[PDB]
Amino acid sequence: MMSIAQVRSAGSAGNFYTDKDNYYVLGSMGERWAGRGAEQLGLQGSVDKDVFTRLLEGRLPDGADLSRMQDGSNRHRPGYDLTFSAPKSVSMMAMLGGDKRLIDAHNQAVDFAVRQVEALASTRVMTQSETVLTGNLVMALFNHDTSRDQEPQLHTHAVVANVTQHNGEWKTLSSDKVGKTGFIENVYANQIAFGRLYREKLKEQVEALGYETEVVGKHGMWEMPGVPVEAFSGRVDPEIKMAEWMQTLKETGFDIRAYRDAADQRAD
Ligand SMILES: [Mg+2]
Repeated sequence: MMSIAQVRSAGSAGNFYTDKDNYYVLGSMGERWAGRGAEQLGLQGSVDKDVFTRLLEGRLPDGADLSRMQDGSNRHRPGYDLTFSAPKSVSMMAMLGGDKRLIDAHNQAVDFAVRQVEALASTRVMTQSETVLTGNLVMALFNHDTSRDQEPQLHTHAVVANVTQHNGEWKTLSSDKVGKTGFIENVYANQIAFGRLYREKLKEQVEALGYETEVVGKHGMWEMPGVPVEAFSGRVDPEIKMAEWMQTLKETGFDIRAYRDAADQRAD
């Protein structure tokens, strides 16, 4: 699925989205920019914490500045956090099964979704105020491993900077409580499709890897047949959590190595 939340605040977000703890299992962030708006800014590859924060503050590298300092605070909304999560079976197989391919898959899927999300990118202008599309967003996608559940959760944080290039000028993103014509309003009104779109592209890449899938919930919600999913349901130091995880799995008798070869053969 794809959770939707508003970023707390430059500093706040900065350290959070990169706190190595949120990704100790993975060992890496995987952070890369995204969006026509990001490539249009020369932003490519890894993410510079500072660039990211300034970006959240509303200061682009382009030189444009949408920050509105008012007695210490900034009245410029940072952006929106789109979190795409991977089915327990996969998150597990990806981080505890030693099959990095599944992580790549996860990424690719998010990318395939994030675009469609980008398409809805809009801005406001009057003539009366109206919402005109743009087709671009600036983004920073980070990968985290655990969840509030303290369970493996290969999930990416698609942080959409609250800026959009329209007619040259960098204006803020379309907001509109009323007519729900705002970019974010359309995001809310497509969460299932986009969450499904992300899962759809993943169930295809995984199956091409030789893995099978099964429906477990509505709108798609599937899981990899046979993964001890349940051994991580019903509910410090990252390292202590890792070991725990490793231990909890060995005490299931699942044959990670075999389940893998099982697939390698089934496709190849
Ligand atoms: Mg997180």
